[PDB]
Amino acid sequence: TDGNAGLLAEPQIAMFCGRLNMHMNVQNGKWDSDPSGTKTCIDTKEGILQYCQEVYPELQITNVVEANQPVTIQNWCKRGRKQCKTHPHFVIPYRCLVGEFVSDA
Repeated sequence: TDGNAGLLAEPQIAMFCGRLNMHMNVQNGKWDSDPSGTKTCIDTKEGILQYCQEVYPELQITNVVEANQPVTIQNWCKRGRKQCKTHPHFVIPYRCLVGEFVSDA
């Protein structure tokens, strides 16, 4: 039965102003557009953390950081996940960092 956790992609978000935010589909490794069909680029770190939590509600995301590598992404969409174009844009995505909760006195 021996495992391969690496078959799951890392949770991350990517932004390009003028288009809906993208995020990594953990299960299939593809970049998908915004689940609500409405969210566009975010200009605060706190907003990006909130967005990670919205897209990955069960992952215990507690922090975010820019990824090491720039990434090319196709299929950016407008509101409603409409007028999706194959035109590529490269951006630096943000990794959604899973937190390990511990107890305090």
